[PDB]
Amino acid sequence: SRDLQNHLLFETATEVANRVGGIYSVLKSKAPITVAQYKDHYHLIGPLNKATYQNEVDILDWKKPEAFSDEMRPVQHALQTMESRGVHFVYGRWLIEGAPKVILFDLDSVRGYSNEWKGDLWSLVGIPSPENDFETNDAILLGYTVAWFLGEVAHLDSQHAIVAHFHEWLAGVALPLCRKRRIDVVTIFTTHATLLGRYLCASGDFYNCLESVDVDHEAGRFGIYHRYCIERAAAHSADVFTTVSQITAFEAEHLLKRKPDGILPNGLNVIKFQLHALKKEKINDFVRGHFHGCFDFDLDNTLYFFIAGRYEYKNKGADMFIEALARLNYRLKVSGSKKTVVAFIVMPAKNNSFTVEALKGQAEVRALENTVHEVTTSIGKRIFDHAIRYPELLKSSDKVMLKRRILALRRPEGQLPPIVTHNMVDDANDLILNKIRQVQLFNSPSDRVKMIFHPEFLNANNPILGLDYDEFVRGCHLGVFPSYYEPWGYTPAECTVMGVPSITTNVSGFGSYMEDLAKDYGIYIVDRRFKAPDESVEQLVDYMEEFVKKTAAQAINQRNRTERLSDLLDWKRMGLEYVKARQLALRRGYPDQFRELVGEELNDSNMDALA
Amino acid sequence: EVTTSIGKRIFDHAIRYPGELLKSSDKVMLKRRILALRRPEGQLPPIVTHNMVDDANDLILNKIRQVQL
Amino acid sequence: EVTTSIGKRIFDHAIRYPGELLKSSDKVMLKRRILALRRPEGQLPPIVTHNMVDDANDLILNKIRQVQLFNSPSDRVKMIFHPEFLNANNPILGLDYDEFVRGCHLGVFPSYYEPWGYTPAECTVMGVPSITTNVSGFGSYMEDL
Ligand SMILES: OC[C@H]1O[C@H](O[C@H]2[C@H](O)[C@@H](O)[C@@H](O[C@H]3[C@H](O)[C@@H](O)[C@@H](O[C@H]4[C@H](O)[C@@H](O)[C@@H](O)O[C@@H]4CO)O[C@@H]3CO)O[C@@H]2CO)[C@H](O)[C@@H](O)[C@@H]1O
Ligand SMILES: OC[C@H]1O[C@H](O[C@H]2[C@H](O)[C@@H](O)[C@@H](O[C@H]3[C@H](O)[C@@H](O)[C@@H](O[C@H]4[C@H](O)[C@@H](O)[C@@H](O)O[C@@H]4CO)O[C@@H]3CO)O[C@@H]2CO)[C@H](O)[C@@H](O)[C@@H]1O
Repeated sequence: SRDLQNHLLFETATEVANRVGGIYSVLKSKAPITVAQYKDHYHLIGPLNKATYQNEVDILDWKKPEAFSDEMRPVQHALQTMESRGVHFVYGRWLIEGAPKVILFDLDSVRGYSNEWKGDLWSLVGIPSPENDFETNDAILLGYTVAWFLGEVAHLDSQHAIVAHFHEWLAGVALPLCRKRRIDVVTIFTTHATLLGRYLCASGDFYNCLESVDVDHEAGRFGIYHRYCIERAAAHSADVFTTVSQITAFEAEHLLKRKPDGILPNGLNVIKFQLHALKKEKINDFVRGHFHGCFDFDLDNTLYFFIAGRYEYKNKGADMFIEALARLNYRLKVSGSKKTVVAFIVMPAKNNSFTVEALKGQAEVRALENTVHEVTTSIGKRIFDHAIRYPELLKSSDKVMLKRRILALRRPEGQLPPIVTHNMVDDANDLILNKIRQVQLFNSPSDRVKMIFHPEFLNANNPILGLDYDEFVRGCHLGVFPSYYEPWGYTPAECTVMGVPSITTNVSGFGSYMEDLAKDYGIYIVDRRFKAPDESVEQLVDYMEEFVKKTAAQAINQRNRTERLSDLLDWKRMGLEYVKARQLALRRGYPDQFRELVGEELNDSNMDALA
Repeated sequence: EVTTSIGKRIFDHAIRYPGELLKSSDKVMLKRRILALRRPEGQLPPIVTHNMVDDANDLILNKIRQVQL
Repeated sequence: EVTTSIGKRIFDHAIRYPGELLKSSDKVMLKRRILALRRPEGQLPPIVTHNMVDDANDLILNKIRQVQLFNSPSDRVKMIFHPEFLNANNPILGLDYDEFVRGCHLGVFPSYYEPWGYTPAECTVMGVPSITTNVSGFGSYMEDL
């Protein structure tokens, strides 16, 4: 009979101290708020990565009597048992804000027990396991080791109730074992996507006919069956099953055959972020160097649109984006509009650094600034010296350098401002370039929406666009993330957090979530679940157009409105959902003792049901 | 202020490609600041910067008075 | 960041009147930034900064390979090859040529054929000690003063 009020927390994931996924970010940014609650009762467990762990972990000596409070002693004895038997790990602090404690199992040290295990898995959960699949071998090694570790703790610790949270299938194998071996931990499984989900949306339809596919057959079709099984197995053996977003919980329910008990939306460390004019000026400098020799539009009357993130052409809706811009370009010409949209695509691709062309633009426009500056301070000296001595200001010397620097801006006749800043390592086959070719946005003066593809991360130290992403983002006016497959979507959310209006969609997790909290707040939500592809694109252009019109006041209102939506996404608020999930795990594990702590039988069908 | 105004104008021109650069607005305020430097006729730049609490007796002033610098 | 945090704390204390000044928060991020500087064991600081489009054949690299100046700690002169013009706007050496030259201590221009050698000459005009030769034009010229 253990203590529910004073329990342990073990969070397991392949990403604990190695950025191999976006979960690394979730766990790292959730640390401070859970370490605040659990202090040293909380551990992250994960596979030791021998290449990186040394840069991220404050390696600790776990044997010193001091390394553990007396009550937390059981974990320490637990770990020794484990090393006795030949399992090698690293105990330490993960050097991130919050400095949570970490247990990093060495998958080589246990690789022997491999076969005994691929087998013991099949004979308690009929999960297959070919030997050519390293990720699943690694996922099985990890699974057995952690269940082991948790077994021990469950054994030696008898004061604390023990909850153990697993993220994503690669850390799922422990989950069946725990249920099978009646181990006295309460489990939770969070999936941040599904395998079928991803693989199905990797060609070019889903959200409609997803509720009618033969999962067993489709998994087979991708050579994914065993992985699929691990993912399902984990989803059913958990005491609480969850996903990051409403939309994913829909795909989960029908693809893994269990309706999630709840949603665990990803929050951020809002302080970590919290200017527009100041940063918009750096983007102005870039635009001038890029359209040098044919700068025919008013920056005071131009708007910066952007899309960013992993280069996933279809899934991130890079296609919808470019298309909609072509259609926004027509609408803008026909409407005879006075405004200009410069639209950046910041998505990294195989490249050979900056194009000689783009580098020149910036350098010549920099020499102009330099020369103008030198010339104006001269006038300064001369006007002043005149006024003080009391009783054409340009000498010819200055005229000459001025003239030279303006001549250098002239660009080859008929040559247009490039649609790309880098040397593409595949100009022929690149999905983005080809799409912007198909629609002929080539940056001619008639064209009211201009196009800039920047196939590389933004660093402030670049010759071209001297911004850090966080700087660039604030400098902009609207972020546009028309995603088709996107379980959460950090880039939209973080865009919002920095107080920049943004378009998402309702098949995005962050979209779906936002949809329950309209457009006045800086969040537009295109419908991809219900409207047809074309109606969708058109809705996008409607949103874009509407935004182009916004007057000074209409925009500066919206901006202030989104900047206040900010505090809704901090873990301080979102983290209460983890609490709902963990508690539900207790209520289901110790139904009787829970009634004693609460004062009745609260409902246990979902997390919202409880609270 | 006036010169940086000029700067903006020279740069904007240049960056756009394809004689009084001082507008009237700027000539007015220049002319005003120049006139406010005029000193009352026959007034010379003082030999001292402070109010002397004993102007007449002071050794230093009186000596430079005596040499009429 | 960490030091200005310290400043604020020392000042606030003082102004209020009437030992670890680094909180844990600040020790974590310091410790992380120090570890990210660790280099893969036995890795030495490269002799070249760029990707060579012909690494094997290059005369310069091959010569410094032949003299085995590989930047190991024992070595008392280090070797840095920068096969590109210097530009103030670079991620690596953020200097215009003229800046970089001024910041150095001694220019070395051991020319064999060189009817003038503007490079040494302009090195000297920026006030920097320099080694030329007597088969350099600028050298020869200097030798007569
Ligand atoms: O469930 C009832 C039992 O619960 C308590 O037992 C403890 C054991 O005393 C511990 O020894 C340990 O069991 C571990 C085991 O040590 C570990 O090696 C691993 O064993 C797996 C094996 O790796 C796998 O290949 C296969 O053969 O299955 C084995 C387990 O059957 O994992 C075990 C489970 O964690 O921890 C448990 C935790 O419950 C209680 O003390 C017992 O009396 C009781 O019967
Ligand atoms: O306006 C004059 C010209 O108009 C037409 O040229 C168009 C091309 O047809 C368009 O395809 C496009 O060209 C792009 C090109 O598509 C794009 O890949 C990129 O080229 C980069 C290259 O990726 C990079 O690796 C490196 O080599 O630098 C190149 C740029 O210097 O950007 C091009 C320019 O936007 O747009 C041009 C016009 O600008 C017509 O075909 C031409 O004959 C005519 O001169």
